[PDB]
Amino acid sequence: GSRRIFTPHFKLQVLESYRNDNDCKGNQRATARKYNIHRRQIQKWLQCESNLRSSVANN
DNA sequence: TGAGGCGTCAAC
DNA sequence: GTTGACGCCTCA
Repeated sequence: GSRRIFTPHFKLQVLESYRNDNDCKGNQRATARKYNIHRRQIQKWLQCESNLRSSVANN
């Protein structure tokens, strides 16, 4: 239904939290819940997180 | 019973 | 055309 405006920094913020936040680190549902987003997007961004990095032009 | 992975469609 | 949103199957 929706397509909100997701920034790579946010995506990477999700992914970064997802990867280090003691609250979601290692879990996709928890990060999506904490960030109030879908858990398919974390998984999908992962399918291109490397691309997210070059997209934000940092790290 | 609860968590992780992939595909297709409409809006961006 | 690609990305945000949604479901079914399998493992411990």
